[PDB]
Amino acid sequence: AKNVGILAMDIYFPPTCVQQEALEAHDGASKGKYTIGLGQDCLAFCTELEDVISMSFNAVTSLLEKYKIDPKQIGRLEVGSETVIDKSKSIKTFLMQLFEKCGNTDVEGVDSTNACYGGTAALLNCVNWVESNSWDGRYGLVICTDSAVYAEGPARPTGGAAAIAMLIGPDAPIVFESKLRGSHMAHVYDFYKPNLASEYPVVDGKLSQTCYLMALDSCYKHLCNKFEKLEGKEFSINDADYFVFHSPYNKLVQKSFARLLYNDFLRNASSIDEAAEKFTPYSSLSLDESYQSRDLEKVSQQLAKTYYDAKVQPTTLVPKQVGNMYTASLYAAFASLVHNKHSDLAGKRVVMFSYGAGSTATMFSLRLCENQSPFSLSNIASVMDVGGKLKARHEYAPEKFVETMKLMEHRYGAKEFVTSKEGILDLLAPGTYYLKEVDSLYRRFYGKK
Amino acid sequence: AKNVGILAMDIYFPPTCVQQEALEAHDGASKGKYTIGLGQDCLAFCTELEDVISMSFNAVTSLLEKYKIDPKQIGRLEVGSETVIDKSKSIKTFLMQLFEKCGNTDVEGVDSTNACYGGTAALLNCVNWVESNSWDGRYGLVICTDSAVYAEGPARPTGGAAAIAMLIGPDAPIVFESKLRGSHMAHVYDFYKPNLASEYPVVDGKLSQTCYLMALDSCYKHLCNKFEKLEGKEFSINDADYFVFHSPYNKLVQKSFARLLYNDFLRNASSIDEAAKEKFTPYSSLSLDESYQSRDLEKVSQQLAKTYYDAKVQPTTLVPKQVGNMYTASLYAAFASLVHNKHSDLAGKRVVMFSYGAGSTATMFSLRLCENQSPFSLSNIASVMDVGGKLKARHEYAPEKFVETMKLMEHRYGAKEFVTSKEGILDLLAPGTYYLKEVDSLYRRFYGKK
Ligand SMILES: CC(=O)SCCNC(=O)CCNC(=O)[C@H](O)C(C)(C)COP(=O)(O)OP(=O)(O)OC[C@H]1O[C@@H](n2cnc3c(N)ncnc32)[C@H](O)[C@@H]1OP(=O)(O)O
Ligand SMILES: CC(=O)SCCNC(=O)CCNC(=O)[C@H](O)C(C)(C)COP(=O)(O)OP(=O)(O)OC[C@H]1O[C@@H](n2cnc3c(N)ncnc32)[C@H](O)[C@@H]1OP(=O)(O)O
Repeated sequence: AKNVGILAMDIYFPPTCVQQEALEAHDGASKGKYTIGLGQDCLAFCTELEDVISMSFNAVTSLLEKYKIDPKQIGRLEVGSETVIDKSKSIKTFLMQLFEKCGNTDVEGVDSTNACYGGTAALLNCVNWVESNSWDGRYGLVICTDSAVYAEGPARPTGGAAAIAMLIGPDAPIVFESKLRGSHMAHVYDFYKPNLASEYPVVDGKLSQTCYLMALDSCYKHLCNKFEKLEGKEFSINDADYFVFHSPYNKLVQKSFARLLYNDFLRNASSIDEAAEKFTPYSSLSLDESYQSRDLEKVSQQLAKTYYDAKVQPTTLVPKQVGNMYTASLYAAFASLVHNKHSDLAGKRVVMFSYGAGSTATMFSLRLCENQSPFSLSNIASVMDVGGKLKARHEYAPEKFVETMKLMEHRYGAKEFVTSKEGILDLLAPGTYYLKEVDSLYRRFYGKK
Repeated sequence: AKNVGILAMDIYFPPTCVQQEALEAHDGASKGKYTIGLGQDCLAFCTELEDVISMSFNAVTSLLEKYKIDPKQIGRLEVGSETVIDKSKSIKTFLMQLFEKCGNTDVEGVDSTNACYGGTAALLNCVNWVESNSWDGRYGLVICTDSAVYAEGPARPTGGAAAIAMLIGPDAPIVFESKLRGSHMAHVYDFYKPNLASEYPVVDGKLSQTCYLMALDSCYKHLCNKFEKLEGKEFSINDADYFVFHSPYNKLVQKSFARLLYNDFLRNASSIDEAAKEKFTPYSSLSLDESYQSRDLEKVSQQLAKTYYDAKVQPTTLVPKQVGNMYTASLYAAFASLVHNKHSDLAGKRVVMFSYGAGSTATMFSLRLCENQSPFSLSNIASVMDVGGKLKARHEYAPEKFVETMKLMEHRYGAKEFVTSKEGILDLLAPGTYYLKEVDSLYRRFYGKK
């Protein structure tokens, strides 16, 4: 029951994508408004053949296959998502047909839901299960699957789609520092899906950031106060090697980390260099006014950029090339950190921030240990093969991407149809699950390969 | 963290209800088809003023006040439900407005969802938190809230509504027998909500039985197989004092337990006398697929289980027979009925619990009851819950006002920008209850209190 945490990961995202310069040109945006403004390069999206069930299958099987895992030492399977296929029958039950011919039905877990936080909540539920009296020696399995889609408004470029599987068990290369974490949650209306027919949420763009910031502050503060009662020291951005955040878009991750450096100034931490009086015009602000001062954002970005290149920039590859993955975004960003720093990460500490509108948030700490294959940081980066998957995409022209998104609107919550395999089944990878049909009774049937 | 389990409970259901006798006559049903056929006596339902948020508020507040517990000793809050108000913003966040006047925002937990099982999943998640390295000494709090509503068909009589709150912490009167449990989960289309506009579920004939049986079988089997590796002996009907079931309607609880006695016959348990081994054996030539469909083996099973049923489950039936189907809260209103009817008894006993959600998800787990010190004692819980006084405080609807309300709820489901009609209905609410005032142009919801 020791040092339980992530033993394995694998990632799946649709190979169908659009590129953002191409989408700046298509819509009416100044050049750089997506590439530099939002910090995004490529937008992955589900075609009519893929969904959160489909992507879940690809991520689950590929973790069990490549890590050579017996489906029968899965004691708990939990799914984090915000895409509603059915309002009563969970994604977890759909996933159970991977374990049907395996005889394994004594598995715990269901869906956890609140915006982009359910995946993290499931991960936390799962670790606490392994350290539970109810444990049975078997592996936990966590799924993060989402398709981020918006109306043709200014939020459509911030879309995405992906699925991530994580095997939870003891003596992990990725251990949880169980007590070093902090949560913040309130009742706020910054982003939510109240229109049950529509796959599109109402977004209160202003307040999305404002709420995200208040939570990131309170989470950091609570975390620092638990570091203080455990190891006697104050916590600072220099007491961690890498910071990885929920990544709805890149410019929000920039500001979020720069905001962590601002929080160090109001407590005068060892992380604030003396050349870094550049802040001091803003110490007359209350914390309510701090959130809205567009220069304090703009100032914090200036001295944190060198820190950002060292402690955040490796966490950016897949979010910058897939888009917003909701519950899975934070863990694709961590997957980017594994792929580009697997050879170094032994012994390091990585702090993780998860956010979901509503709102729910938690900042928690991982310390990485070197371990032994197949559950080793070096083998995870190999199995994820992030480089080859990014290398295996197909871009849509910006006008056919818009045509796909209008087909998805009519297929959402839709009855009685067969999916159109014309030409598209060709571009997904050999072995992937995909949606074949949904019958007159909304039942869904999937194929493979 | 030690002897962790349920420390406190409180239950809320709407005071507006229908009696099923009155509704047999109204719906044009055979006499007895609801009271005896389904075993139900009274059906509670939400008016335009109440919903799962409202009911959650009532259950949470009433638990913290009546047990005098500080909101800043809540470390984790989880909600189990299947009523979708919003597809992204959880019920859990709505509950956080009870904690803002406290500054306590360092609470873990979100919504857990799968049919009538999400509440059990939350309870289990919460138990595993107190025993986790991540624990912080504070109480866990679990909510089960649902409004069970159907279109006007043969399932409308099986409606219900309630919310239940449970305080999780160590050294409890209701301890969890952590390793004595069994789960079963599969991909079935027996009951599900695929039409996102309607709050009504699709049901595929009697597939729940076929599924409910396979799950109740597999779960009981797995639990028995863990009893032998724990305590050497086989498990039987007699190695527990009370059996509590997911209670969508009463007649399913009868068969569910009667079906457990059949599973004891097929395992030669110490609970099967020769009068029962006789009556069962004409039926052991059946495959387990055919057993599911034998309308004769059922009724034989209910006959040989009647005295066991009268002793080990009938007290677990009070609230469900007088409220209706409460989905995620169904199992725990039944357990609340057991505490209310035998708090003077429940010290030392073993109580086995069965939970099901279509989809499907299932777990049978065991609780041992300890007499402990007030306020966290079985006798004070039954006092605080006061289910008897809550039931005496109902207001009965005539069967056509219940039907008029239920098509009004269809007009408010997923609807925006309206104000609710409090006149005459708010009269019926107890002093203290939360209620919905309006939903504005942005679907935002606003609640009031008496
Ligand atoms: C849990 C979560 O938080 S994820 C789910 C909630 N969040 C979401 O869904 C994303 C919401 N969708 C959105 O589109 C975002 O709200 C927004 C902010 C991009 C709204 O879209 P816009 O109308 O374009 O907003 P805005 O005008 O502020 O543009 C954003 C950025 O691009 C910059 N920008 C604008 N045009 C350009 C340009 N040609 N070149 C470079 N940068 C530009 C702006 O300076 C701004 O950056 P800044 O904050 O550093 O000043
Ligand atoms: C959803 C879950 O998680 S678990 C499954 C629970 N299902 C639900 O919640 C949704 C389904 N809702 C329903 O109401 C179900 O469809 C039903 C079966 C209860 C109702 O459909 P009906 O056609 O009215 O049921 P049916 O005709 O089989 O009669 C029900 C019982 O009452 C008996 N009955 C019929 N008429 C009478 C009468 N006058 N007097 C006494 N008993 C009668 C029947 O013999 C039968 O008893 P039995 O099951 O012991 O053999």
